[PDB]
Amino acid sequence: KNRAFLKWAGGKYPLLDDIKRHLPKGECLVEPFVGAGSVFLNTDFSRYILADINSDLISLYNIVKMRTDEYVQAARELFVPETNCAEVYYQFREEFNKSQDPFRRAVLFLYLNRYGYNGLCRYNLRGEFNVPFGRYKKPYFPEAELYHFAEKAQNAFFYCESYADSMARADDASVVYCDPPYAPLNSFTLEQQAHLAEIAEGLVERHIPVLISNHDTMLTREWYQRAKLHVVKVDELLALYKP
Ligand SMILES: Nc1ncnc2c1ncn2[C@@H]1O[C@H](CSCC[C@H](N)C(=O)O)[C@@H](O)[C@H]1O
Repeated sequence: KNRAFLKWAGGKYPLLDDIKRHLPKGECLVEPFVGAGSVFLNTDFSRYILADINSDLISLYNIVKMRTDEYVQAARELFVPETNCAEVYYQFREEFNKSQDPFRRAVLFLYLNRYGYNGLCRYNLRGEFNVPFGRYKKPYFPEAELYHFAEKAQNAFFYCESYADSMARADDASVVYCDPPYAPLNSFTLEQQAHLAEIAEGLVERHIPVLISNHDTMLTREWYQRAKLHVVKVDELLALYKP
């Protein structure tokens, strides 16, 4: 398995094998909620369309893809011993929330991901990144994973859009994998949870396959009723809409 250079909520690898197991074959793979990229990094599709509502995440990715070397250097500089204390963490966080330069924010973003509390990515109502210091003993600088990501991203495209817009890019050779925010065991609402299933129902009729991942609850079985369901031992459900 290829680790993702970022720390993202949930953890896709913790189910990775079973996903490749029901993931239809095809030319292009479409991930409406790319996330940390666990699925992307661990598959061999010809092309990739990766999207996410988080702008900071996509900016980062496009940069890692286009300016891999330049980045890795600037990034590496922040993982020295001189920056491993709350004192600095809150300084870099502030520099980030105030920055207007895409590149500088992409660098700080990684540092925040690694030195921040539980590697969370959260913002307050003002739109500022508001995660606290994680007090980690020795943060790991993902240099190996950055490059691997960068190399594989050469056959990928990153978009910053909602799930509906990205899934609307899938063609006959495309195959859709959806990893939306987990169901109840702004924010991703129940109304949208259903809208996604509704869209899946739509694509599958155009003969475009779609695989959805989510908890296994009364609500998920309800939304994904029109799909071959397979439980994975709260549990984990995989919904497959096969043409
Ligand atoms: N409307 C929307 N369209 C596309 N991506 C969205 C979205 N709402 C949230 N996201 C994105 O969805 C991604 C989910 S990441 C994977 C999450 C996981 N299985 C969990 O539930 O914890 C995040 O990266 C987030 O930025």
